[PDB]
Amino acid sequence: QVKLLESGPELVKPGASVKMSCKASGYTFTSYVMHWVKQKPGQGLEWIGYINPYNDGTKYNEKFKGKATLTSDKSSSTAYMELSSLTSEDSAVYYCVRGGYRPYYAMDYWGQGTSVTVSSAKTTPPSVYPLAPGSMVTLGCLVKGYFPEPVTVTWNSGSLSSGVHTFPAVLQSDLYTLSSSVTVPSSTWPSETVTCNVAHPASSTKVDKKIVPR
Amino acid sequence: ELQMTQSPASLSASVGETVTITCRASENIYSYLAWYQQKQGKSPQLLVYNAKTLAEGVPSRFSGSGSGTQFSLKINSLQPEDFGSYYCQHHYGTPLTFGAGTKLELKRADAAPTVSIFPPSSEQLTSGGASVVCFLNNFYPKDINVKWKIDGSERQNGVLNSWTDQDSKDSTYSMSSTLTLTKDEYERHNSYTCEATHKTSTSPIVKSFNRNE
DNA sequence: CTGCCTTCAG
Repeated sequence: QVKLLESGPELVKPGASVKMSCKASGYTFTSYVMHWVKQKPGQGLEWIGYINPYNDGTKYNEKFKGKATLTSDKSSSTAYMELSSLTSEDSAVYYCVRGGYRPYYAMDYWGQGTSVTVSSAKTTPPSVYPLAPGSMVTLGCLVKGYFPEPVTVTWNSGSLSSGVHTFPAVLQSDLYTLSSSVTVPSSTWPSETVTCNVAHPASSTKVDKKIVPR
Repeated sequence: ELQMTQSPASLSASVGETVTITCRASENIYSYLAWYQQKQGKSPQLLVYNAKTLAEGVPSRFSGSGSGTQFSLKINSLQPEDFGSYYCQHHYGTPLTFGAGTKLELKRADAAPTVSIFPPSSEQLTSGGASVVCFLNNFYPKDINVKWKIDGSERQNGVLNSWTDQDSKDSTYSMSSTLTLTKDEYERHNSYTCEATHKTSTSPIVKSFNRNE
């Protein structure tokens, strides 16, 4: 059973380098080339290059020459990719992909991916703001100004799960923002309480914000 | 260099439908075309290599055909787990290049969005900020446009949008649109409007509030 | 310079 275990997620500073790993098992590591592929959030797939672990020979996408360095270690059946001079443009998920018994064959087995985030931001807890209206009632909370991802949002400590939309975070000058909406019967609020619970594990922070009428 | 032109960028279908994704090549690439599936939040998986050969495990409802410049991936009668993205990729030397992808999404009945607007909170305003939030929830199909107006003037600066993926249960899409201003900027205007344009009505859904109200 | 070959095999 072919398995490629990738090293964990990387938060790295602009200008720095990062080296990630791909440990292979379930086949003869040296018999197949190993590819690397870039995928930015919500975008397509970009081939970086491959290494032949049998002879250490590399083939690159010209765009990544000088940016990506592919190496392998037969002893540990591990392929590595080092990325240098990091910019925000390098933030992406990176995969190792087992290639062919001949290098020009199709790549088959993909690793779980390694997420790289390039930022100079410091760990920052969210500010959480209630969104109260100015028959179903929609409420929300705005989770602004945090780093790094993720935050987890629940409502009424998880008691409220239907009618919830928690949206992908986006960057606002290198901090993240997200919102979550919950839609409930008018009979249930403000009569009864609705509270959004935001956890930001990275800063060991919990925020509980009651939505009150204006 | 080899360029893979996939179409359609998105295709809407139903379970038990037969769909065909096309992939064209800048030059002839013989039989050397591969197909990958990628489901939201997951690594890709190989479906087909050498134009027509299924990879190990791949169900026989997937089939690939073609040669030269023109290729296709047929999924004979879609199953619930088949919705996701599909990429072609040539394996005819280097550099390797992928098609831009076809996103296969699940057909449902049209739904107008449920639109909701929220003024800045007192908490935010105390800190010198003012974000106006518009939720456009459970619409279908995906294509939508939000426009902000401030005192009837259109506003594009300070706006950040986020969209969810097609929901797995109900097959709708949702969107948040957030206009962020400073308290000072916010307090120069009265009327804030979130206006949504969608297939389900020629007239856009308009939600507004007045600050001085 | 950096070739040739397209799936159980140098």
